Amino acid sequence: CSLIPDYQRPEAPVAAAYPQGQAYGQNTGAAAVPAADIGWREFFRDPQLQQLIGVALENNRDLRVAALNVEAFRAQYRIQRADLFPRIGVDGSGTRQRLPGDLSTTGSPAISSQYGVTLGTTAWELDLFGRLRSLRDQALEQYLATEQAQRSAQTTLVASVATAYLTLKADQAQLQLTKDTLGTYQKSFDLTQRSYDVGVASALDLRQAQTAVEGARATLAQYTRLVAQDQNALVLLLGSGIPANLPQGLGLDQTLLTEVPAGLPSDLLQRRPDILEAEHQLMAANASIGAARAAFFPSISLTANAGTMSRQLSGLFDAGSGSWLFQPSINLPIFTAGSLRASLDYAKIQKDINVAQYEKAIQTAFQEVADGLAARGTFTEQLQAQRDLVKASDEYYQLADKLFRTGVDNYGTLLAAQASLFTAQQQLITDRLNQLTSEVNLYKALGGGWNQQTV
Amino acid sequence: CSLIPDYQRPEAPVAAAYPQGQAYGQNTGAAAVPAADIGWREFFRDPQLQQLIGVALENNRDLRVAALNVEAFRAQYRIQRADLFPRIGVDGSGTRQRLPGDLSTTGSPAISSQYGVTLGTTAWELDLFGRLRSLRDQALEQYLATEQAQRSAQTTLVASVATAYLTLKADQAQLQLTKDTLGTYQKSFDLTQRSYDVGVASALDLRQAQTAVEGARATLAQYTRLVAQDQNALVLLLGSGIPANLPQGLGLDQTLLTEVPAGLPSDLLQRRPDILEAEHQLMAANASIGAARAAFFPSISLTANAGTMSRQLSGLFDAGSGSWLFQPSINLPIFTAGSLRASLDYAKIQKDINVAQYEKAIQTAFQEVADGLAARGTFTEQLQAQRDLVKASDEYYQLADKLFRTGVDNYGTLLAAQASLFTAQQQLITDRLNQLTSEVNLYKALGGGWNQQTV
Amino acid sequence: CSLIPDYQRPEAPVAAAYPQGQAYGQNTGAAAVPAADIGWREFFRDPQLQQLIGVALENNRDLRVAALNVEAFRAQYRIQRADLFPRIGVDGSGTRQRLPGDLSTTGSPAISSQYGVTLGTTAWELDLFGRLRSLRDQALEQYLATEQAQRSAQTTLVASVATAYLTLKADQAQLQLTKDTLGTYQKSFDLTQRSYDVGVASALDLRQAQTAVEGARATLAQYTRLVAQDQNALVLLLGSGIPANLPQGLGLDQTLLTEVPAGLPSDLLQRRPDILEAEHQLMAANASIGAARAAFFPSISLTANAGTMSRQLSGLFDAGSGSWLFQPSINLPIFTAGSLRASLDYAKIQKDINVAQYEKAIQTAFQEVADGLAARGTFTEQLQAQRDLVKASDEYYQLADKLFRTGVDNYGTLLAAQASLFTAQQQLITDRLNQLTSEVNLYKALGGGWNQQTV
Ligand SMILES: CCCCCCCCO[C@@H]1O[C@H](CO)[C@@H](O)[C@H](O)[C@H]1O
Ligand SMILES: CCCCCCCCO[C@@H]1O[C@H](CO)[C@@H](O)[C@H](O)[C@H]1O
Ligand SMILES: CCCCCCCCO[C@@H]1O[C@H](CO)[C@@H](O)[C@H](O)[C@H]1O
Ligand SMILES: CCCCCCCCO[C@@H]1O[C@H](CO)[C@@H](O)[C@H](O)[C@H]1O
Ligand SMILES: CCCCCCCCO[C@@H]1O[C@H](CO)[C@@H](O)[C@H](O)[C@H]1O
Ligand SMILES: CCCCCCCCO[C@@H]1O[C@H](CO)[C@@H](O)[C@H](O)[C@H]1O
Repeated sequence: CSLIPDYQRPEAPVAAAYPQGQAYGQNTGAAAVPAADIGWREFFRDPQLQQLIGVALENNRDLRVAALNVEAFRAQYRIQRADLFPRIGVDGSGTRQRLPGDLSTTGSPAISSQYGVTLGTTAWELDLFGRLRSLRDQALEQYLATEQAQRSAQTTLVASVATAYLTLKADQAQLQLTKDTLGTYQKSFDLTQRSYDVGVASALDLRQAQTAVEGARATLAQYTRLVAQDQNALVLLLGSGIPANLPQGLGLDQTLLTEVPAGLPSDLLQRRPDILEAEHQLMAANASIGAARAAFFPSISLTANAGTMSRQLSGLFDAGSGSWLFQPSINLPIFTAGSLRASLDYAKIQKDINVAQYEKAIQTAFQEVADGLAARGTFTEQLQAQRDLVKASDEYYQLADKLFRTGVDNYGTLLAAQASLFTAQQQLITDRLNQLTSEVNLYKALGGGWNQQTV
Repeated sequence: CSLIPDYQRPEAPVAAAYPQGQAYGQNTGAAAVPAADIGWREFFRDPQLQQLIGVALENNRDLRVAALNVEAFRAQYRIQRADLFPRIGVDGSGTRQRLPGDLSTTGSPAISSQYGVTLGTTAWELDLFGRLRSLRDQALEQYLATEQAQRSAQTTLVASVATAYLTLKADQAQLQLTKDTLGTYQKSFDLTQRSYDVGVASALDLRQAQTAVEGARATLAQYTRLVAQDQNALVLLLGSGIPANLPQGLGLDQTLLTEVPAGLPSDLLQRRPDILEAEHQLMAANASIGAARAAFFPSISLTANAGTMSRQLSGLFDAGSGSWLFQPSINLPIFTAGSLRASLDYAKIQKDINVAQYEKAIQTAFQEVADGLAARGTFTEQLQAQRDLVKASDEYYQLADKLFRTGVDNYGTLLAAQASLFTAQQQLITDRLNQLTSEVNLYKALGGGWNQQTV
Repeated sequence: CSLIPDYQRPEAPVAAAYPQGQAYGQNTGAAAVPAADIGWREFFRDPQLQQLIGVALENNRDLRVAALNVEAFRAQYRIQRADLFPRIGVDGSGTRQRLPGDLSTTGSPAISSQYGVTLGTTAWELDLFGRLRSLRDQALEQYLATEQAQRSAQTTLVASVATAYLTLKADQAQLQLTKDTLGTYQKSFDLTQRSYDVGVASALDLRQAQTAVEGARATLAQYTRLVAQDQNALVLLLGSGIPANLPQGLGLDQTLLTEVPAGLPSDLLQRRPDILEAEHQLMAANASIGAARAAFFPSISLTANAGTMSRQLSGLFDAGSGSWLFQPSINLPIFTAGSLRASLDYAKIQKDINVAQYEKAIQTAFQEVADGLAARGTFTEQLQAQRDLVKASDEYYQLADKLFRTGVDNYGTLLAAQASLFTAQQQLITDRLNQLTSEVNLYKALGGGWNQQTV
């Protein structure tokens, strides 16, 4: 039999729909092709990024450990499943003992002997009330949870590799922008030095140009270091070296991702890996509850063997030395100071803990997807405003430069316009990077890229 | 008996008083009503924040798991306490075996049988030297440590909910400030466009106003996203949806907290939950030391039953088939290659580890409270200086605007004054948020809000 | 015998040499004195920092726990090593039972008794196929891994203490710079107030000076708090109070560290502690594999004792009551539904997990050392550019001040120059701190300071 209680999946303690407001667009509703089914080969349009994600999937050591844990829990489940059948082996027993007079069968001190070679099982637990079967089902649910954990680990690895790639590309763009601005500042400083050496353009302008040049140089060194360290982080995430014949990657100013649907919050209960991991852990706790109650009921043991026995060692395997033993045992606990009841309470408490953790996983998934949706709703406006800011700063800088080539305006306003333009372009690169990272993390939260191609 | 060593609480490896310096006010000394006794209903003056903290206490899943762990460790302690009494059950045993001639009692191959149904205990460990009792005391101290951990978890949850609430309110204030500044910039840009279309006010001023407008727009989008995500984080911390009929909350510019006394560092040894958790873990290690030494002394086992026995199955429960078994056993370890000594060394080492962890908990509490006191000592001056900076920036902006409505000054100085005022107000909001968060974290470090009302 | 497989250290899945590029200098190659052998007494030139690192090594509680874990794992290994030898003890057994007629030797209900006091071993497992020896070797490798973990913990503690010291010193430098700039701003504001009260210098300049003063005041309060909290963090890392008679420390503008060689990436396989920890864990998993396969082969048990036995209690220790028991047992598993095979699969999977974790430790070490090398290659240029920026800002500020003491220029340009100089000096202090922290972390990654003096 089985004393495992019925499993009822708890209600999702989240809102029926994703949040709405000044930062959220209209709820799209139920999705035909959910986010978890959109393969990462189609979500990420950059072919070099796709090849890097493949190299990471095949070489990342953390994902390797996450995949091997599934094998380990499968082996543990197979052990627990084997625990049901009798362990049949060959038992070779010998006994030789001296007994005093009052204990020996002859009345005087005597040396008795007894030898046996038998085949059979010792203390086999007949699982009549489903204790070992409940433990086996618990192990099976823990294995399924480990499999879901491996899927979640793959989604996390894909998201992290994409984030590292985009961060390296953004820092390379920043480094190139700093190169260009430093070259412009150095050209301007050389012209101002030529002017200063012939009495024109006071030291003030020369010192101003020198400050600009040195600031650009420091930023150049900083961004060089950042690019090198981003490459290091990408190599670490890949688990292997960067291939030499990578395809041509797409720039930040291009469409890098396919817009992924949000779906309903109920899609997380069936599509997000860690939620299913928590659910399988809950079902494992349920099976453990079953195993714990199986302890109140009678336990049945069987010791059964057949073979040869003799008083002499020379009498072993002789005709007529055959023997067999059949020993059933039934035990029924009557008084366990509170012990079985406390164990059952512990099992119930563990199931409640898994319920709470499953509910919190649902809530965390909801929060992360809602943050991703807020990012999707606001980053378009923020990037458009930053585009317009960079454009207007460029127009202002061009007007100041045209009013400076004519004696109209001075050098300080021109340098201020240059600095504002540089900072605006930096912030534009940063906002692009943040938008892309937010979309990648939303893709990971909705279901990730467990599938390579769209199913 | 009991071989558990005496417990002596280690001296607090911290200073007798909290640090003093340019950032710390005068030490208040011993507090009449300590910080841990001040309820969170009285520490937090915002009624909406109080209702949110209540909803979080009743719905947060992490606190639910922390409370269920106390139940689980209570069940484990009850199991260990039950382990002391004999496990009395009904044993039904059967035996049927064929023996060869030289081993059977008849001289020829014979099939012997034996059946019994008895009531009693098997291998009951008479806890004469306090091994099981020491294990039970270890389980009890671990349960008390779990209870202290639940209290610490509640304090952490209260602090986190308050921090999320204050962060959401501060970002909403930032969003409103950005709305106002963007409206001002748009009005100014429209006036400058009207002027530019009639020959007055050169393109330079128009491009300047456009840059200001676009920057304000980007900041607006950013703060909208931040407010949405802060609401998401608050909802996650609550474990439930935000109620609709919440009371009227207080603004950041109002008195939100009651100033909490610092007390002496010795108050942490009796009022902070995680320190008591570490202390209970240490006492559990002490009881484990007792259980480990109980192994060198003689162990006593008892197998005692009474019931019916027979050679035939039909002879069971017949008159005259009564039987009883009394089997005492005493074992004394003589030679254990180093095994018992190494186990005792392991127990002593575990107690030393718990001592070190208790001392480090004390030190961490001291460091956190000292950081909170430095924040209390410096944030008043910083906020006053920021108030005066915002005031002087407003005066400068008004003077520039009055010198711009008259042809006196130009547009660039006015826009620079506006930008400085906006940044000063942003920094004022940020400093208010940081002061409030520091005070909340100091309240959590001193003892938290385990009590709802002041005891 | 021993069924443990051969151990082959996996190839390092990292590049043969450290990365090269615009941020990396030329690879130095194999180092005569590797980084791990350079003692921290010689790496850190600040004598006060050396004394603080010593106080931390002697008083930090985390390092104390890391050292006690080595003792605990040594005790566990000693237990596993003791498990090989027979446990010889004194067994005192008594038996008194009533048997019915059909089971007693007299044909009628009879009370039989039997007492014995013997010395010997019970169920001693003759480790013929190396199961207990494999478990002992696994425990030994886990102990060696714990020792390597203690070494890694010491390196981490040294790096953290150095980082805290340098951060406190940098924030103190920032606080002094803010003091000086605030004093200058207050002097200028007092002069501007004197001027304004006599009709000279319009309110605009007065409000400008007031804004500067208030900003400097707020920054002063902030840096005071930061210095106090850095001192708190240093005290926490030390595990004890700061000594009063510390030696004279060196300033940030001095040479604080000795340039440490990078060596080859192959040096990490023999010099970095956590990599050796992972390797010892892998060898422990190998020994566990050996123990798991030892289960397929015959197990041998021995129950052997000698002492006195009698039917009466008065017959104990009487002449002629001597007795001895020799009971060998041999078991050979024949049918284990998949159980032994699944356990062996689990052992192999655990060894593969340890292989993957060892490889990932190697990769992480490579990434951290490469980041340190990029920092070493770029921070010199960045600090030189920041030096030149501070110098040019000082020259520009002096020119503006000389053009302001003469009626030439106004107050706004002078204040802007002052603000730029202050920010440049702040960034210089920050860049110095970051360079020093990067070099300290590179020293920790290459091998740390496990040795006090250079070996
Ligand atoms: C011979 C049958 C004796 C059964 C005695 C059961 C003693 C009470 O044990 C009960 O067993 C249940 C399992 O079905 C548990 O779920 C209950 O919580 C527990 O109280
Ligand atoms: C020789 C002892 C005979 C059995 C008497 C043991 C009585 C133990 O009493 C036990 O106390 C616990 C709480 O204290 C309860 O939870 C248990 O239900 C109860 O059995
Ligand atoms: C019959 C009594 C025999 C007792 C032999 C004890 C062997 C030495 O064992 C001792 O036991 C102590 C427990 O009291 C431990 O605390 C000691 O550290 C341990 O060395
Ligand atoms: C058949 C074996 C008879 C017993 C002899 C076993 C001797 C084991 O010697 C053991 O070595 C350990 C360290 O090596 C010590 O810590 C133990 O105190 C010591 O008993
Ligand atoms: C009496 C000897 C019987 C040995 C039967 C071994 C059954 C197969 O067991 C084998 O044992 C090996 C250990 O050497 C393992 O490494 C193998 O993977 C396992 O398949
Ligand atoms: C009374 C039962 C007699 C023994 C028959 C038990 C048959 C169990 O079959 C087992 O199934 C497993 C997978 O399902 C396999 O891995 C095992 O190799 C196999 O032994």
